[PDB]
Order: sequence, then C-alpha cells, then structure tokens
Amino acid sequence: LLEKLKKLEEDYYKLRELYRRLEDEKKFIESERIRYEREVRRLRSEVERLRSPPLLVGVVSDILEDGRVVVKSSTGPKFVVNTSQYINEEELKPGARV
Amino acid sequence: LLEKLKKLEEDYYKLRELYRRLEDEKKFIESERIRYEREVRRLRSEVERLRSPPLLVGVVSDILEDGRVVVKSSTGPKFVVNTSQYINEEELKPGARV
Repeated sequence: LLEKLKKLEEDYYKLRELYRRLEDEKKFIESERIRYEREVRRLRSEVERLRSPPLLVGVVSDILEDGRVVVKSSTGPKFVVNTSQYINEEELKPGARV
Repeated sequence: LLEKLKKLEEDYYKLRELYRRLEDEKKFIESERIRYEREVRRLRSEVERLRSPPLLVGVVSDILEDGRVVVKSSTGPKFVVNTSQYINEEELKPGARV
C-alpha cells in the first residue's frame, strides 16, 4: 500500500545518512593508518640498529624475577638490564651467551 | 500516490547501497589501523627500556658513618657512593649486593 512504501523510504533515508557519516569517518581513519604505519617502520629500524653492530657478547650471570637479567660482560663488569619480548628467559640460563 | 513514493524510494535505496560498498573496501584499512596501533605501542615500549642506561652491579664492601656506602664495583675498583631513600643504608649492611 501507501503506508508500506512510506515505512521503507524513511528506513533507507536514515540508514543512508548513518553510512554517509561513517564513510567520511573511515576516510579519516585512513589518514590515521598512514601515520601509524610509518611509526611501525621507524620503531622497527631502532630494533634493527640493535641487531646491527656495535654488538657485544655478554654471558648471563643469573636471571632475576623482578624483570631484570644480571649479565657478566666479557669486558669485565656485570650489569643489570631489563627483559624484552625479543628474548625468552627460559632460553636464558647461567652461561647463556647473548 | 504509490508510484510517487516509489520513485523517491528507489533513489535513496540506490544511494544507500553505494555508501555501504565503499564502507566495506575501507573496513580493511581500519582493521590495518588497529593492528598497526598495537605494533606502534609494543615496539616503542621495549626499545625504550633497553635504550635506558644499563645499571652496574656493585657489592657493599664497607659503609661509612657519614651516611655514604663504599661499594666495590663489578669492573674491579672501589668507589664511595651515596645512599638514596628508596633504599636506606639501614636496609643495607656490608655484603648486600646493590
């Protein structure tokens, strides 16, 4: 009928507007993704500066559960340095090269 | 009447759909956004802690009544160092590794 066609016209109209705002929102989201993509390549490069030399072999002295590792360096001195998600401390042991 | 409402109902019904198609294409870009957000946070946090100065290990060989503590360094030589307030020199005695 006449009533039924008025129910659907308004329904599409409201849904139309909803998606319309959302299409701009997600265009803007894209701009945000370029900003974060760049940050990932930068922050990874800092990691790759670590993977580059100057590098120094130290051999693990003991492992602490406070979230630190005592490493006896081959230079001489032992030092306490924090853990990372670029290692496992399971794999670390007294006498583990690192 | 029925025909009049129908023409308008078609144009909106068409525009509805068109926005919903672009919304799908962009939905992957947003998924990438959220993904890269995590990769941004993770990388920066771990590189910061590792970049932070490494902390040398010492062993208290002696202690002064002047409120300084004489710490034999893991390099080899001995130094006279100042106590904090995190750690007080009555939380320490000779042989406490610090």
